[PDB]
Amino acid sequence: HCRLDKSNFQQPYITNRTFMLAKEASLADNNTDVRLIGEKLFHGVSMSERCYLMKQVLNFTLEEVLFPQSDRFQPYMQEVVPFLARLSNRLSTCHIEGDDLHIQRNVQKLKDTVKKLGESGEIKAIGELDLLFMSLRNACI
Amino acid sequence: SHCRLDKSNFQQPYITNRTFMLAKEASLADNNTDVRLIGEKLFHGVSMSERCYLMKQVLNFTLEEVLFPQSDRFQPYMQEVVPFLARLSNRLSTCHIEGDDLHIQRNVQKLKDTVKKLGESGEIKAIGELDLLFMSLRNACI
Amino acid sequence: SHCRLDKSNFQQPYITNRTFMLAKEASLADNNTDVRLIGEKLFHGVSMSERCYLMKQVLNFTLEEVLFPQSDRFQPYMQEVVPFLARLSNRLSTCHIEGDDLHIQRNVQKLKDTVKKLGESGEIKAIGELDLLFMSLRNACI
Amino acid sequence: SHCRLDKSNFQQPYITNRTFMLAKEASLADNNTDVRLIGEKLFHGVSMSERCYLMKQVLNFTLEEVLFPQSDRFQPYMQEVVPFLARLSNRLSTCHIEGDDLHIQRNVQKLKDTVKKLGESGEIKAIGELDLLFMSLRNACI
Amino acid sequence: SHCRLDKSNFQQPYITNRTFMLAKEASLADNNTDVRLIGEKLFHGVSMSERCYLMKQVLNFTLEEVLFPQSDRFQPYMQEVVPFLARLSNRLSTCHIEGDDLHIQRNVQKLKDTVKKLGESGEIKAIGELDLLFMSLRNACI
Amino acid sequence: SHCRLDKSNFQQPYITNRTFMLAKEASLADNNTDVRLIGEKLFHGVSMSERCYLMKQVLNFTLEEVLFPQSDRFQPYMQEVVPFLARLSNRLSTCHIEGDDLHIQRNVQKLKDTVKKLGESGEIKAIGELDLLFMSLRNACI
Ligand SMILES: *[C@@H]1O[C@H](CO[C@@H]2O[C@@H](C)[C@@H](O)[C@@H](O)[C@@H]2O)[C@@H](O[C@@H]2O[C@H](CO)[C@@H](O[C@@H]3O[C@H](CO[C@H]4O[C@H](CO)[C@@H](O)[C@H](O)[C@@H]4O)[C@@H](O)[C@H](O)[C@@H]3O)[C@H](O)[C@H]2NC(C)=O)[C@H](O)[C@H]1NC(C)=O
Ligand SMILES: *[C@@H]1O[C@H](CO[C@@H]2O[C@@H](C)[C@@H](O)[C@@H](O)[C@@H]2O)[C@@H](O[C@@H]2O[C@H](CO)[C@@H](O)[C@H](O)[C@H]2NC(C)=O)[C@H](O)[C@H]1NC(C)=O
Ligand SMILES: *[C@@H]1O[C@H](CO)[C@@H](O[C@@H]2O[C@H](CO)[C@@H](O)[C@H](O)[C@H]2NC(C)=O)[C@H](O)[C@H]1NC(C)=O
Ligand SMILES: *[C@@H]1O[C@H](CO)[C@@H](O[C@@H]2O[C@H](CO)[C@@H](O)[C@H](O)[C@H]2NC(C)=O)[C@H](O)[C@H]1NC(C)=O
Ligand SMILES: *[C@@H]1O[C@H](CO)[C@@H](O[C@@H]2O[C@H](CO)[C@@H](O)[C@H](O)[C@H]2NC(C)=O)[C@H](O)[C@H]1NC(C)=O
Ligand SMILES: *[C@@H]1O[C@H](CO)[C@@H](O[C@H]2O[C@H](CO)[C@@H](O)[C@H](O)[C@H]2NC(C)=O)[C@H](O)[C@H]1NC(C)=O
Ligand SMILES: *[C@@H]1O[C@H](CO)[C@@H](O)[C@H](O)[C@H]1NC(C)=O
Ligand SMILES: *[C@@H]1O[C@H](CO)[C@@H](O)[C@H](O)[C@H]1NC(C)=O
Ligand SMILES: *[C@@H]1O[C@H](CO)[C@@H](O)[C@H](O)[C@H]1NC(C)=O
Repeated sequence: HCRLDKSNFQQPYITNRTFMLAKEASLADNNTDVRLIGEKLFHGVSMSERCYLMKQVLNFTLEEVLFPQSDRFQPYMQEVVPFLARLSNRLSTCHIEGDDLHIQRNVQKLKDTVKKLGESGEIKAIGELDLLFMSLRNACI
Repeated sequence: SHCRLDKSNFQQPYITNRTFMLAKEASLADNNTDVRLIGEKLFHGVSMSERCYLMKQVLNFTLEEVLFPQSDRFQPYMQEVVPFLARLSNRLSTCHIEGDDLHIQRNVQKLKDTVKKLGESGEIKAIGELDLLFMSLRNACI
Repeated sequence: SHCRLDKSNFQQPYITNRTFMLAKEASLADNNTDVRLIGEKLFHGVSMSERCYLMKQVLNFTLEEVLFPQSDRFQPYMQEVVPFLARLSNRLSTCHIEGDDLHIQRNVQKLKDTVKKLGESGEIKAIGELDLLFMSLRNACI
Repeated sequence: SHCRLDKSNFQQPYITNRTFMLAKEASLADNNTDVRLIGEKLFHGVSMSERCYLMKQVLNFTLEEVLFPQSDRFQPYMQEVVPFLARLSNRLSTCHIEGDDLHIQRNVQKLKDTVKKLGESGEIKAIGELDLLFMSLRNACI
Repeated sequence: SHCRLDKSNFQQPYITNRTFMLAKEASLADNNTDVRLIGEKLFHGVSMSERCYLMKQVLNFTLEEVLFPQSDRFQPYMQEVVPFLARLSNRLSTCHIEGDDLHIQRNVQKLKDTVKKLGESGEIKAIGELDLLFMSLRNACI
Repeated sequence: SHCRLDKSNFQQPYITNRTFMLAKEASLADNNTDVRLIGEKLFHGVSMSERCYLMKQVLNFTLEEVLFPQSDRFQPYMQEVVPFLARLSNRLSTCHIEGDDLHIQRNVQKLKDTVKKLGESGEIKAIGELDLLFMSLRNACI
C-alpha cells in the first residue's frame, strides 16, 4: 500500500534545498527537447498506481543518479539525498496487485534516456528533482 | 523588459516560513485532496525559459481570484504573505513571451477550472498549495 | 548496505558493442590461452548472494592495475569503455558483505597473481576478457 | 572448420537496436532474473577458436526452440530480428570443429535444460538475453 | 517437414512422473474395459517418419477436446501436466507432412469417435492414457 | 487357467521409458521400414477374449528367438527390459484357451516366418516394435 504523509512535503527548509538543487543542476543542463518526468511517463497509468510508479523512479534516481554525483552540487546534495532516501525507504512496503508491465515499460523509457545521455543524463535528472518532488507529493499523499 | 526577479526578492526576512504556515493551515481544511492543482501537468509543453511567464499567469490568477477574496481568513498569515506576492506580481507585470502562449493558457485554464468548479473549497485548495507555487516562482524567475 | 547494479547499465547497445569490441581487439593480441582468468575457479565456493561483491573486487583490480596503465592502447575503444566501467565501480563502493570474505579474497588473489606473473601480456589477457567481466557483473549484480 | 562470418553480417542498418529492444522488452517479463543463461559458465573449457561453433549451437537452439515458437509475442521487434538470425544460422552451415565437442555439448546442454525446466518463462528469459547472445556471436565468428 | 523436437523437451522427469500420476488417477475411474484408444491400430499404415505428425493430431485433439473440459478434475496433477503439453503442441504447430494424410486422419478419426461416443467417460479414458500418448510423442518426435 | 496381467505392470514410468527407448534404439537401426510385424493381420479373426493368449505366443517368441539371443545389443536398455518382459511371460505361462487355436497359431506363424526370413535384421525389426508389443500386451491382458 502506497501513501506518504503530506507532512513530508510541507517543511520549508528541505523543500527549499530540493528546489535549489534542481535549479543548480538545471543551470548545467543543455537538452531543450527531452523532459524525463512528463506526460509520457504517466500515460496509461491510473491515479491509484502513480505512487507505485513514482516509487520506481525515485529508487532509480537515488541509486543510479544521486548516489553517484554526490561529490557535486554541494552543499545541497548532502541534505537532499538523506531526505529522498527516507521517503524511498517508506515506499518499500508498497506494491501493486495487478500487472505492472505498462508501468515498468514507462519507467524503462526514463531509465534508458538517462543512461544514453550518460554523464549529463544524470545532470538532467537532478535538474528535475523539483518535478520529482511534486510528483511524489501528488501521487502518494 | 524581461521575465525575471532578483534573487533578493526571495530572501526577505521570514516570508518563506509564513507562506508554508499559511499553506499548512489551509491544507487542514482541504476536504478534496484527490485533486491537485500545481504539479507535472501544469508544465506540459512549457520550456524552461517560459516557466516564469507561466508562473506569472498562475500567480495573477491566485491573487485576484483567490487571495484578495479570502484575505479575512487564515489570519495572521494571510496578511503577511499577500502583500509580498502582490509586489511580486507587480514586478512581473512586464514579463512577456514572444512565441505563441496557447499551450501556457490551456494549462493555466485547467488550473482555473479546477479552482472554480470546487467553489469555496477550490479557493482553499489553492491557498493550500501556495508553498509549491512560491517555490516554483522562485525557480522559474531568478 | 547492498550490492546491486540496475540492469539498465547492461542494456545499452552502444557501450555494450564498445566493451565487446575492446575485448575482441585485446584478445587478437593474446598469445597465452591456457588459463582463463574469469572462470569456474573464480566463483568456486562463492554463494550467489556474494558474487556481486566478488565481482566488485575483480572490477576494481581490472580498472586499477589493468585499464588505466593501458589507457593508451586499443583506441578508440579504451576511451569509451573505461569511463563506463569506472561509473559502475563507483556505484559498487557502497557494496559490503557481513561474513568472512577470506575465501573470496583468496579466489581474487589467484586472479591478481596470474595477471602480475604474466606481466605485460597478463594485462592484455584481462582486457581480452572484458566480455566475460561484463557478463559476470550483469549476472551477479542485477 | 569454416567458422567465420564476414564482418558485414553485423553492420546491418538498425538490426542491433532492434535486437536490444527485443531483449529489453522480454527482460521486463523475466521473473527469474536470479537465474542466468549466457555468461562465464557457457564458455568453460572452450577455446577462442571453438567459440563460434559453441555460439552456433546456442543460436540454433534459440531459433528452433524459443524464437520460432514464441514468434507471436513481443511484436514488432520479433518480426525484425528473427529473419536476420535465421540467415545467420544458415550462414553458419560451413562451420564445424574437428576435435571432440563433448565439452561444448555439455555446456549447451546446461543452457537447454535451464530453458526447458522453466517452461514458458524459460523461453522468455532466453529472449531477454538475445543481446548478449548476439554480441557473443559477433565476437566469436568475425 | 519440421518435426524433430529437441530431446530436452522430454527430459525434466518431474513432468514424466506427473503425467503418469495423472494417467493412474484417471485410470481408476475408467469403468470401460473392453475398448482401448492408444495402441497398435493407431499406427496402421503410418511410417516411422509420419508418426510424429500422427501424434501431433492426437495431442491437439486431447488438449482441445479432453484436457480442457476436465481441467477442474484430477487436481493437482492436471494443472502441472497440461501447460507442458500445451507448449509441446505449440512447438509442433510447425510440423506437417507432404504426402497424403488420409490414412493418418482415418486413424485419428477412430480415436475421436471412441472418445466422443463414450461421452464424459470417453474423456476420462483418454486422460487415463496420457502416459502412452506422452511416451509415443517422445518416441516419434525426438 | 486365466490370461491376465495387472495394469500396474504397464504404469511404471521408469521401465516404460526404458522399453520405449529400446524400441527407438533398435528402430534407428532397421532398414526394412516396409514391413510391420505387429499389425492388423496379426489380430485379424481373433476375438477380444483370445488376444491375450495370442500375445502370450508373440511374447514367448520375442523373448526366445529375438531378445535372449540378442542380449549383447542395445545396452544398457536390453539389460533392464528383458527381465521385465520375462517376468510377464512367466505370469502368462498358465494362460490357456479351450477352443481351437489353429487360426491363432497360423497368425503367429506368419510373424515368426517373417522374422526368420529377414534373419539378423528381422530380429532388429522385432526389437524396434517393443513399443507396440508393450501396448498390445497391455490392451489384450488387463
Ligand atoms: C528416460 O530415462 C532417461 C535415463 O534415465 C536416467 O538414467 C538411468 C541410467 C537411471 O539412472 C535413471 O534413474 C535416470 O533417470 C532420462 O534421461 C536422463 O534424465 C536425467 C534426469 O532428467 C538426466 O540427468 C540430468 O543430467 C544433467 C546434466 O547432463 C549431463 O549429465 C548426464 C549424466 O550422465 C549425461 O547423460 C548428459 O549427457 C549430460 O552430459 C543435470 O544437470 C541434471 O540435474 C540431471 O542430473 C540424464 O542426463 C538423462 N540421460 C539421458 C542421456 O537421457 C529421461 O528423462 C527419461 N525419459 C522420460 C521422458 O522419462
Ligand atoms: C533557500 O536557502 C538559501 C540558502 O540557504 C542558506 O544557507 C544554508 C547553508 C542554510 O544555512 C540555510 O538555513 C540558509 O537559508 C537562502 O538564501 C540565503 O538566505 C540568507 C538569509 O535569508 C542569506 O544570508 C544568504 O546569503 C542566502 N544565500 C544564498 C544567496 O543562496 C534562501 O533564502 C532560501 N530560499 C527561500 C525562498 O526560503
Ligand atoms: C578500488 O577500491 C579503493 C578502496 O579500496 C578505492 O579507493 C578510494 O579512492 C577514493 C578516491 O578516488 C578515496 O577517496 C578513498 O579514500 C579510497 N578508498 C580507500 C580504501 O582509501 C578505489 O577508488 C577503487 N577503484 C575504483 C576506480 O573502483
Ligand atoms: C559497433 O560499433 C561500430 C562502430 O565503430 C560499428 O561499425 C561501424 O559501422 C559503420 C556504420 O555501419 C560502418 O560504416 C563502419 O565501417 C564500422 N566501423 C568499423 C571500423 O567497424 C558496428 O556496426 C557496431 N557493431 C554492432 C554489432 O552493432
Ligand atoms: C515359451 O514356451 C515354451 C513352451 O511352450 C516354454 O518351455 C517350457 O519351459 C519349461 C521350463 O524350462 C519346461 O519345463 C517345459 O518342458 C517347456 N515346455 C515346452 C513345450 O518346451 C518356455 O519356458 C516359454 N518361454 C517363455 C519365457 O515364455
Ligand atoms: C490444433 O490444430 C489447429 C489446426 O492445425 C491449430 O490452429 C488453429 O488455431 C490457431 C490459433 O492460433 C490458428 O492460428 C490457426 O489458424 C487455426 N487453424 C485452423 C484450421 O483452425 C490449433 O492452434 C491447434 N491447437 C493446439 C492445442 O495445438
Ligand atoms: C531500490 O530497489 C531495490 C530493489 O529493486 C531495493 O533493494 C533498494 O533498497 C531500493 N532502494 C531505495 C529504497 O530506493
Ligand atoms: C493581472 O493582470 C492584469 C492585466 O492583465 C492586471 O491589470 C492586474 O492588476 C493583474 N493582477 C495582479 C494583482 O497583478
Ligand atoms: C539446427 O540444426 C539442425 C540439425 O543440424 C538443422 O537441421 C537445422 O536446419 C538447424 N536450424 C537452424 C535454425 O539453423
